[PDB]
Amino acid sequence: AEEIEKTRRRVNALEYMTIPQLEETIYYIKMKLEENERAEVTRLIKVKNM
Amino acid sequence: EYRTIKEVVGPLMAVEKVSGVKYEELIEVRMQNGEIRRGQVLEVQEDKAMVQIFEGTSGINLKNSSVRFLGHPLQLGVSEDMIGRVFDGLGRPKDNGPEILPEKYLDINGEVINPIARDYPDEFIQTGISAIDHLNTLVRGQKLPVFSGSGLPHKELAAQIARQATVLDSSDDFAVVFAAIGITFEEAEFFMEDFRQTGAIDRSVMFMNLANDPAIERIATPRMALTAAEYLAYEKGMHVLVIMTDMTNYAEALREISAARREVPGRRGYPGYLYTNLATLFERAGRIRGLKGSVTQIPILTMPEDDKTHPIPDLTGYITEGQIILTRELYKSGIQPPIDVLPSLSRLKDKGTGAGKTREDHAATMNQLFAAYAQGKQAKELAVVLGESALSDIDKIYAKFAERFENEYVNQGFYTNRTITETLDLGWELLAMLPRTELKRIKDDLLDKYLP
Amino acid sequence: MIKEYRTIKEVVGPLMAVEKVSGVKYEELIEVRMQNGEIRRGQVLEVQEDKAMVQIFEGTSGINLKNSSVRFLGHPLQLGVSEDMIGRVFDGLGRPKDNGPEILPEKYLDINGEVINPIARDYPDEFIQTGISAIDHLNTLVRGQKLPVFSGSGLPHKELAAQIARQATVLDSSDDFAVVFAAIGITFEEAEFFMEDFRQTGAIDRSVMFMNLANDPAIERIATPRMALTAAEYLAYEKGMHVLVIMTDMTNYAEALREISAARREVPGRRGYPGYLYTNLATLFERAGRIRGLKGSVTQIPILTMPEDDKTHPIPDLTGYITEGQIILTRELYKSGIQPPIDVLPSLSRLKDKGTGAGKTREDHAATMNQLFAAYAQGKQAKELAVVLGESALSDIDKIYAKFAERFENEYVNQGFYTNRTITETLDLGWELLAMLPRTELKRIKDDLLDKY
Amino acid sequence: GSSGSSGMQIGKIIKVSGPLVMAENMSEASIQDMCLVGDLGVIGEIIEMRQDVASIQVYEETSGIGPGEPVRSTGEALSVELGPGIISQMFDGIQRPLDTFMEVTQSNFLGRGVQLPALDHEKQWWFEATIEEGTEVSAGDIIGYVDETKIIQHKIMVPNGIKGTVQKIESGSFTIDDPICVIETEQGLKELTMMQKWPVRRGRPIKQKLNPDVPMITGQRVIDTFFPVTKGGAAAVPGPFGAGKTVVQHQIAKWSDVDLVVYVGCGERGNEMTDVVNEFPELIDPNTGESLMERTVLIANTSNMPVAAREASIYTGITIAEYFRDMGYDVAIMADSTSRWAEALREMSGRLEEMPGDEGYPAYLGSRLAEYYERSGRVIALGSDQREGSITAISAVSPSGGDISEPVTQNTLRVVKVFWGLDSSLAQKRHFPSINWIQSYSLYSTEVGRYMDQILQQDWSDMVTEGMRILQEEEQLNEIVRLVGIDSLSDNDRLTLEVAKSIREDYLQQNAFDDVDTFTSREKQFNMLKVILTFGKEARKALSLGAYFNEIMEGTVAVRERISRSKYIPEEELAKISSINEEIKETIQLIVS
Ligand SMILES: Nc1ncnc2c1ncn2[C@@H]1O[C@H](COP(=O)(O)OP(=O)(O)O)[C@@H](O)[C@H]1O
Ligand code: ALF
Ligand SMILES: [Mg+2]
Repeated sequence: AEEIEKTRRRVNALEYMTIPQLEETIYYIKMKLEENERAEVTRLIKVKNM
Repeated sequence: EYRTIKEVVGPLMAVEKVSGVKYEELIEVRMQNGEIRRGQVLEVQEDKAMVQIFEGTSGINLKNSSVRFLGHPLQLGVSEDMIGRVFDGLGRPKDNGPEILPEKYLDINGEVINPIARDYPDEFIQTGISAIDHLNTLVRGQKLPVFSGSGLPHKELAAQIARQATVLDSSDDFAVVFAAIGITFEEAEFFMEDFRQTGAIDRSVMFMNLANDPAIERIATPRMALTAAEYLAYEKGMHVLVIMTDMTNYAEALREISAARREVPGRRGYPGYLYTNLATLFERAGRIRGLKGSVTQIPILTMPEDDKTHPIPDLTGYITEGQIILTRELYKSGIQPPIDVLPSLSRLKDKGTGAGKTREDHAATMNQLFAAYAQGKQAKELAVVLGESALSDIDKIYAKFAERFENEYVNQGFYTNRTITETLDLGWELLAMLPRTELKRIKDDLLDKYLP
Repeated sequence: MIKEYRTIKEVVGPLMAVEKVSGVKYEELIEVRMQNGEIRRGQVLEVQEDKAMVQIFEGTSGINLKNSSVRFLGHPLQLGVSEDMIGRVFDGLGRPKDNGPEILPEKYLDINGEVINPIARDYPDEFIQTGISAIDHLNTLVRGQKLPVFSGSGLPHKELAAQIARQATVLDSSDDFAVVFAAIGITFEEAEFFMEDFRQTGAIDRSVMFMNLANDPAIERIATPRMALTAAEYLAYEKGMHVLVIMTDMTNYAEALREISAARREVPGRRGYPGYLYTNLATLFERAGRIRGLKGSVTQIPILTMPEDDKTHPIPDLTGYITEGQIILTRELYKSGIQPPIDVLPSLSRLKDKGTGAGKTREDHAATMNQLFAAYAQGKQAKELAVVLGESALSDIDKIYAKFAERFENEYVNQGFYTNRTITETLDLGWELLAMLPRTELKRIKDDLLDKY
Repeated sequence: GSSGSSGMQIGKIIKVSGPLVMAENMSEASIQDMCLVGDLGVIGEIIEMRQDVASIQVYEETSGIGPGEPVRSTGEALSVELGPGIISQMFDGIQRPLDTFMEVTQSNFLGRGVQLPALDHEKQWWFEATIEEGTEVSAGDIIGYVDETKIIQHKIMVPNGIKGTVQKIESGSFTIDDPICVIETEQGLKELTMMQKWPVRRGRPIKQKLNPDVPMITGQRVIDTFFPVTKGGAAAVPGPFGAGKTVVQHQIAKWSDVDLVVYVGCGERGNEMTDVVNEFPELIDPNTGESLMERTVLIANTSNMPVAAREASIYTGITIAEYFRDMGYDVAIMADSTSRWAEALREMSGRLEEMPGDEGYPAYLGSRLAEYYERSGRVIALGSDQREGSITAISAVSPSGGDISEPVTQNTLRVVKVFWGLDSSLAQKRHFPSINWIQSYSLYSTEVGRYMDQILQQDWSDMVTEGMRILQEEEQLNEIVRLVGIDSLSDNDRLTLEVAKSIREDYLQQNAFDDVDTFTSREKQFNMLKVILTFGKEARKALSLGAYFNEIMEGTVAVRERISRSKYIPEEELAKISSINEEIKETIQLIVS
């Protein structure tokens, strides 16, 4: 029962903390990179007009 | 007819040496082969005027071409004969019926409702769906959207509402303006076949815009429907319902034209003025003081990545009062329609509930059903994480109630029109499972009167 | 003669273009006489042919073009320096705001300053007792040092700055610190609180201050910090004083330069900020240190609020590449009532090795210091494991450490904004936090220092 | 001149694009000057000037305007009319009267090019002077008052720029146009009226600002207890869609101890504005009998309305909020919502072809917001009277996806000291107001704690801190319950989660539409928090004596209900709450034995 409980909380943390923290992390990472390159090419069009 | 074409760059076009060209003026270009393409003045400066042709600028000879300025923005010919007809994105006849004789010509942009002349939503409009009519009541003049996803049966629910919507204790004063925005041909004939067989075409005004139609015709399609909707509601006094889908395809067509004109992209590539542009469409709904009829809008949009923080569903939630969520867990279970009432909300349902707008028990039953589901789902979750032995005897009852709630109350069928009476009666029958001591949100009065 | 033209070309936002001019120098202070009598100062940003583009500090609000004039002064923006500046309140441009007599300037120095010769420089190894164990022991502050305090929106960054200037002194000496403060676009409530603390301390008269609040025009915030560092080095190397510099908010300063950077249609860099931000912040931070042969010294304690609490933001990032270390305030430590909420793991001081040791503070400071961080890092690493995998799952050796980091935050770091603990009381406290772990786990303290303490 | 006659400078349009219009022959105009544009005569504002050409920021829709149409300037900046007849009326972004709008245009919709004064220039107000002839006056001194409402006295002041002695003054019935007093200034004699103009982009002058240390009674328990806003403070309410940003403002616009509320409908829903002019005329104060509409001026510029008018609506409201602040009144300004003003600046920035900063918003967004919130605060108003006026800023922020890392939320947090961070998960669980007690903060809680402790003559700050200590321990406990289990919690810790549960659904939750909970007096909050705290105080006394966890819970079932209904105890029966404290001890004593 003690080893069952160690594994149980091991499993629980992964589903409720580690994996969700990553899933939300990946969302924010990919979000930033796209708008950054989206806004980066935007000024390059403005600089091309100079 | 001016023939001074100066430049033709992509979808844009410049016309020099003009006099009196106004902003947002609809133009008419006559090419070297006699073919006619319509455009729109995006900007006018000095004797120059930059326009964008709807169909594009492919195969245009700037030398021998001529442009005619109509002197008016994009308009719509409105009349009483639009009921039962089908128009395209630009309001042109598609059913090949008789020629329409317009009574007046209105700007597709229209005019803003004066906030002092605006009337608050009143009474209620039957949606024939238990999850709407009771838990998330639709009110005359309310902006209540339906959030869906690619694969979810939001087309069936849209057709279900468009043939089951009506006004109680009122006769022959209700119409449905169905506007399709950038859909496939097979999805278009879905509604075409359903509207005619169910007879709902006889009381509906339909505007169809396909996916292969010009992207400017996609962003001008909902404006055509609302202009005809405001004509039937404010000048003819009809309770007009406006169903629109898809709004995502409108957002894509709006970002396509924005990239075509090289505007500064906002969040997720979409135009920064997306909230403003969406608001010019959703704020058309509402009631007017001393004016019979009402304009009610039911937006239907698919959430990309099933994400609610996306600019399309998020910014829509900032305009519309509430939303109707369609989840995947309920759709896989066979619930028709798969409406999750936990994330859904109707902010004007108070002006729809109560006696004479609904059954006196409406407000009391609604709130007790909600709390019983929320606790029931919560108990159903406890049975998977911690097993069935960690829940008390009262917990298994709420978990059993949530099963019947999703399978009998919500799951009614896309072709099953309930009434407000049958909906409330079905809800009262479900409350008898829970003890009278657990119905802590309904007063002893309505309990002794309706509980079986 | 009086160089003044009346042929304005265009006015766009804070910028302005004058044509048909001659003899206009770069970085030249100007004045704008409008059609109503108002005067607004400005500086020249570009001079080509017979044209001159200038930036108006107070902004161009209600300016008629045909009936206005531009008075070129022929010199860069200067500050009237004098010893009568002590205990005075000047605005963000330099005009006195305390309703007192006008200063009789002993000199007029360019606000841009001058570069100190590195051979003429003197390496700052002096020790400053700040009364804070997280600074005096972990990230030691020295006289003439470039040590900023990184904070965020709402964090008690204003409480920590008053605590340091209240308790700062040097060992085996009685010298006082000539504090120089500069408000950059902050709210009135922050500035008033700072004023009331300075009054309470009794050092208000010693301090010289420049004030730019939030309701003030943002364009002039570009010159306000250059006002202070010109007056700071004036009192240090020329008057023979030990000058301390504390500025906030530096975040609003960078925002001011981006406004002009955006108005000038320049080539942007990271997040729209100008590409020369590392250089522009360097013109301000490198105005610090000691000069051989002069009894003066310039110590800088900048303060900035990290946008979105992100250290990788261009403002706190480039600051770290210029300044010698940093002091970071986290919202997590302030969340727990830790006063001051100093996170000493990401913080660092780079001038301290020469400022500690026998004769300066304590013989064993370096060995304790090194031993502290390593054990705190692992104790914090173990606590972050206890809250996830459980208390019992943690190793017993690590579990002793889990309590090591708990007491090292509530007792060691948490001391209050009015506690002046001595350096002897700070280092003795540190050993008491190391006596928990067995002697075998203290591997970065030698046997000689382990035995004597 | 031209053709044998001359007149004022007439422009001609050279460029029309969206809200931005450029016209030539305007050299006599200035920056920030209003001007009628086109044959229609729509309102605009000059923002940029190149030679004779001016760049106009038009506040109306420009569809159907082209080059060649003339442009006429007014010579004055973007100003508002300040005098009798301003209260109990709602205005657009440019402060036009919407009720008068419909009457003139005779249409339920909004036309264009409609010229209408702000106030009613032909209404007869009986003026009542209060100063003697020959008294030297300056800007701020009072020369008379006009009872605008039943309890609001519109004290006529000396306009800014006039300084002299009163030559002749007399009371009587007059309009806002005819002179009521004559001042003998150094530049000659001047005729003053009850109406004065003031530009909205420049804040009204004061003597000096004061520290806001007077906590405001909002009636909301999650606010006045843990996250209090001071009279004159600045509070931002950033939250996702439908999280409760407006509802919080409607409660504050109706249960605040302020003399005047200024509600700015900046880019919000049109139904959200009609709901105001209908419910507020019915919210009668049971003491004075005056409706809430009598105590409030609201400005409305909805989302579908002109985009540039969103900025005008913000500066219009805070200027009116400053006009009544100078009378020594405590004014509250409501901005719903500031995120739509920021879109108008980003929209305008994209039209001006300016370099975008963070997420497209212009680089000067930090200053424009800082320029606004600093115009608030508890001030010493102008004049010899040295009177204390205040402006309390309650602005709502609407971030995309509820992400507060967006620009306008961060710039707001820098210049304000109160952050009411709304949470979407709380709004879903019917937890209202949806204020996140973990993320929200108030920098005034320490000063409010000192003030609050004194009036109560009780350690109230130590009760709020202890109640906060239980809620922060609940967050740390919930992470272990989801990891290990609630059954794995000790008797003392499981008690903490139950006491924290009482803090949540009995004290923090407040229904907006229920009469018993919608308002909670300051004395009622103390009795409620004391009873909840006395529960855990004697419960830990029992656990340390040998009692079990479930033994205390099952033996206190009857008492635990009385606390959950304590929110519905009327103010005239507050003895019921405090009696539960003594009642708990009696129930606990028998359980121990
Ligand atoms: N304090 C409250 N009490 C009761 N209900 C609330 C409260 N705050 C919000 N709500 C519910 O949330 C809905 C949306 O609130 P609102 O303030 O309009 O959201 P937003 O954040 O979009 O302004 C309302 O219709 C109301 O039913
Ligand atoms: F309803 Al909202 F912000 F989403 F006002
Ligand atoms: Mg709202």
